[PDB]
Amino acid sequence: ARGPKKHLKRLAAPHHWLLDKLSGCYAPRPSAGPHKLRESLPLIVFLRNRLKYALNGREVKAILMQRHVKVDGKVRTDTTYPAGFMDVITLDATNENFRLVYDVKGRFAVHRITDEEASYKLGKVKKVQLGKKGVPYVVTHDGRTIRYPDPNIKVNDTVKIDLASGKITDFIKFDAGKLVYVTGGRNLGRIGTIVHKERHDGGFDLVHIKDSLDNTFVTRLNNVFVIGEQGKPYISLPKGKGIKLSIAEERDRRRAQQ
Amino acid sequence: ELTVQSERAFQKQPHIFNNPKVKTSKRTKRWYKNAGLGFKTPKTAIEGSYIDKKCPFTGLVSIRGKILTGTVVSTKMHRTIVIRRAYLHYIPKYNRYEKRHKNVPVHVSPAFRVQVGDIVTVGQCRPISKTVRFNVVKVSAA
Amino acid sequence: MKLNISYPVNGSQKTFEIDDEHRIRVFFDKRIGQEVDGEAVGDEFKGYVFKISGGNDKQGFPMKQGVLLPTRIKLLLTKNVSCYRPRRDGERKRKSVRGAIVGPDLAVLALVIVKKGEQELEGLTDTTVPKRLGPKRANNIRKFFGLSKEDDVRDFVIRREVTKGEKTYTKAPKIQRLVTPQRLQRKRHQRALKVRNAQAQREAAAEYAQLLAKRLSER
Amino acid sequence: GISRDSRHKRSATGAKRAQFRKKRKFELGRQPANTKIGAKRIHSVRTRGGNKKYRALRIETGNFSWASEGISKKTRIAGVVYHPSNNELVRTNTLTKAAIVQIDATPFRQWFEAHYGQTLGKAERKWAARAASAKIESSVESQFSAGRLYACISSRPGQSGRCDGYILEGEELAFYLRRLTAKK
RNA sequence: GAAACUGCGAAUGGCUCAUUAAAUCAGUUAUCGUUUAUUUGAUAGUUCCCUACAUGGUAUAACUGUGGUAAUUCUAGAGCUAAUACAUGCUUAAAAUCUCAGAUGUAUUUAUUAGAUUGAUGAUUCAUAAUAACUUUUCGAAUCGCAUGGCCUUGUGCUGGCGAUGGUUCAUUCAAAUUUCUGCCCUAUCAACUUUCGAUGGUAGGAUAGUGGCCUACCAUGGUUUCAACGGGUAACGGGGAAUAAGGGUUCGAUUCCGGAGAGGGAGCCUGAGAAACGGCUACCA
RNA sequence: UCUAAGGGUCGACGAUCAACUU
Ligand SMILES: [Mg+2]
Ligand SMILES: [Mg+2]
Ligand SMILES: [Mg+2]
Ligand SMILES: [Mg+2]
Ligand SMILES: [Mg+2]
Ligand SMILES: [Mg+2]
Ligand SMILES: [Mg+2]
Ligand SMILES: [Mg+2]
Ligand SMILES: [Mg+2]
Ligand SMILES: [Mg+2]
Ligand SMILES: [Mg+2]
Ligand SMILES: [Mg+2]
Ligand SMILES: [Mg+2]
Repeated sequence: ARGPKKHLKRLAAPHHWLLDKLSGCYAPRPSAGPHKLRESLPLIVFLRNRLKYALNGREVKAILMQRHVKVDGKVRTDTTYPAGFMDVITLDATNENFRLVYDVKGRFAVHRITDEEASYKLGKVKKVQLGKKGVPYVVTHDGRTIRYPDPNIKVNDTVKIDLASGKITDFIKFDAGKLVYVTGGRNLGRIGTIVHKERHDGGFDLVHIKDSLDNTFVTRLNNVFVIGEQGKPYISLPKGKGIKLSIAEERDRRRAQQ
Repeated sequence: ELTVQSERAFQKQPHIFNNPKVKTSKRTKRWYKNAGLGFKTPKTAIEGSYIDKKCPFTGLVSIRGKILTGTVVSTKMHRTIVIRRAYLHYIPKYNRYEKRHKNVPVHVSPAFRVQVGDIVTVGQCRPISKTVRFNVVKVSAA
Repeated sequence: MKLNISYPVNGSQKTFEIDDEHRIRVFFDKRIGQEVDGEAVGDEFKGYVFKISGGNDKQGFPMKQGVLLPTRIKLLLTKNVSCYRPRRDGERKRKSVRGAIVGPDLAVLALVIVKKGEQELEGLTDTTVPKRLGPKRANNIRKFFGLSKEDDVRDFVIRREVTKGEKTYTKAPKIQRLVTPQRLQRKRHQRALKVRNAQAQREAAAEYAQLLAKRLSER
Repeated sequence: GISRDSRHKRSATGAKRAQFRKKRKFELGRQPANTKIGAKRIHSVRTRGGNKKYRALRIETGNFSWASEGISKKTRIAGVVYHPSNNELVRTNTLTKAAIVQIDATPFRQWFEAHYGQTLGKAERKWAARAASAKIESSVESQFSAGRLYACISSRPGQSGRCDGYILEGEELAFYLRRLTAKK
């Protein structure tokens, strides 16, 4: 329709932003950036709806233009910067670091972390490709290209990214029995261990995941993110650890507060 | 194909050079590929002399979309057939089905020999004509 | 019938109202750049050769530099042409312009003095205007005031005194392309960043080759 | 302008299609180059994405490769002798991909002499190293006595502005020689 | 800090439903069939056939003064004036192999080679590298801000920050364009339709960002159809949805969201990454 | 000024010969 759209009408925004319906006609359209339009979370949304620090978008940009907010080590003064999964949002005024991770309901949970582990971040290797001059490189889930990767880093593996030098410190290899986050689909926000991978040449790769409670759910390889081995996640998990209690036991946990 | 060089242009695979300096054995170096998805490259494709830049094994086209099966209803075109794809369509109000069909024009490589009947397997390729988006990959002459 | 005559030498111009046909027929059928002299046009001007460049007709349409017609016609005008200023990038408009060859239709001609024959006109040499702006670029000031390269040209830049509030703080123009240690530091920073990056890439490639030649030793 | 859309070009059932969506700029075609010979004249076309194409009109020199010794000398195109798509292109000497042209062959003879030193068409022992196994063919050298080498265009002059190509060799050359001794 | 040049935007939005019945659209696919401003990340020691301690006006605006027209967001004539506008143009050894001292970055075009069993894919003539050449030259900052620091031949020294803007290529994102499969209401008082004038396919070319009868040349005689083609009607934009509803259904959906199309009717095109744009232009009709 | 197609005789082609119609 003659070009790229610059508006995002409310009720067209991604639902996991928990945006109010009758606030205005429009939502913050995620600018082009590292992750995606749908799988992103704008800094305005995370500053005005997930922490209530700012009250308006004006106040969000006021917070942003004095270099308070910081996404993955850099300033990111963009009001609608598309921060996403495994991103580190550190603010030095009110010094605290968050890691954008998915709760078990499928929203971007507010997950405070410490500087000693916010130093780095994780990245799912989107592709391994030889660049110009025969220099190998890896592309990660957040759109990062890292040259001279370990010759044993393949697709669907995860790499620990320094986030200050932007290099690969370690890498977890996709295989049966490693801890995986689910970053899309019905089970978006669950954590489990890889049990089996169905190949489906041509079609879509499927993976069967068994959470701590021995629940076994299958999902597409596109949205599973290796985060370490069982019991040793290379990152800190949010308050729920992706267990996916049913509504009955959720109501039970709720009524356990009398 | 009955004097394969039957066109006004010289028919040849691109960038497949038969060097008249080196005294190789075949002298007719022939490129082929494995189409993938477990479709075996036929020996007619391996050893023939046809060119067929639209062949899925020796041509420049890839099979990367849907894999369909159909019944050949016409072989009257050159290197192109029409496959019939019968199915049943559900009408919910009557909780019943009706027979429907869709003809699909498919490019058939000279590697295969296909007649009326001959249930074939076809794989999606890039549009190689106004109506053709599929290449025969398994003849299965039933 | 008017004559906008301009003296580019030292800067001047003025308008005449030539209301007789006999003394203005010297312009008829001349298009651009002819030796129409003062003695040929009128008694006042004499020995003045007029470069006849442009003018406007009745109804106000300007002349077109190379149309070579005695009437006015419509042309699709573009960015880098006269008689039209594009209101938008890529805009073109069909505007009626008047031809290049002079005739009676012209309400006003535009002439450029290129030769001085006899007694000066009172708005031709006596009253003159200064050049509104001095040069701005460093090499432009050098080329103006004759000083060579190694002459430290930041001193006699033409200035201007503003008799406004009895303070008259001179507004000297900024000069561009000036050789300055700020620009030299920028150049050094860039030419050092380049070599630093090249060395970093070279050592990264060396260590990756070391890793390859180590993990190839397993056989 | 010219449109490459399929909203015209009635459907496979033969039905005439109703019109919607007035012609779109992303479906435009353009005029053929019809590249001629001589006095190079290349025009830059602005294409989608800010890119540039080069319409070759009246091209005089092309880069042709022997492909047997891998030289790729730059030479002059004499004329078009065969075109599989239109004899009118041969008649008009319109330079076009897959056109069979004739090239000067003088740079190729000079390279053959500076390389093999073996009197093709009429630092000491490099000619010895490039040993007696230098017989090229019985059809690629008989053309050197006339100084015209049969070649096939491989670039697209209307697209890339260049008229590069390769010298005919082997069964390709035999095919085109049969065609030429028929149609000539 | 007006004005102006430059840059970016004005292709989003908002409106409307006229067209449109395999068309749109819906769900589902593909690009190993392409373009992609911007964002994000990575990436460029190789440039020269008497300036680099910085090249030109070949350049001009705003501005100054002279005007025409009744009138326009009309402009002529004359005098300056800059750039991240325009056009040119060097500094970086060392390392480095081939050719008979020179060439060896990247970009374009062609041909050949490897790309195994020395990376990837289900799969490639893929990524990538190499060779030989080729280019109406592409890029390889002649740009800007705030601080000024360290060493020192104490000078116009040598160095060195944090940035901004720009720039080649790749990847990413926002996109775009094509695209697989299946699904549209009434009508046979529409049963044959398409095919010279492209209809279906083949070869080759042209054109396109790219596939493709998209167009052209030559050739073949095909392609759709009672499982309803083709034609006609729609007071038909499609869908999400709405009304009513035991169950099944019937009817509606111009309209808050998604997709499409249009800006009086057509057509053509400039700019631009992106428009066949209409609060842009050009022409015809009313 | 060309292009294409449409033949005879003789031994998938070769040699030779010939007239117009499109
Ligand atoms: Mg819109
Ligand atoms: Mg390639
Ligand atoms: Mg083609
Ligand atoms: Mg309806
Ligand atoms: Mg309607
Ligand atoms: Mg509707
Ligand atoms: Mg209506
Ligand atoms: Mg809408
Ligand atoms: Mg429109
Ligand atoms: Mg109206
Ligand atoms: Mg329009
Ligand atoms: Mg309006
Ligand atoms: Mg508009």
